[PDB]
Amino acid sequence: EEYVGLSANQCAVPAKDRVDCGYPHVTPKECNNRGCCFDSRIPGVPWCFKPLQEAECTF
Repeated sequence: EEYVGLSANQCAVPAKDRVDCGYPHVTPKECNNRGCCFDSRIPGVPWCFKPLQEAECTF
């Protein structure tokens, strides 16, 4: 209800919540350019993953 991704909010997953966008040439710009979120923190997880299901209920 604002849309203004300035940080890695959308891409602020613990890695254990990655939906894996599934991309070949994923990068900190290309993966986020193709249409999704990128990450290189850990390979184990899907470097390129969907944007955390931004939500707010309580705490």
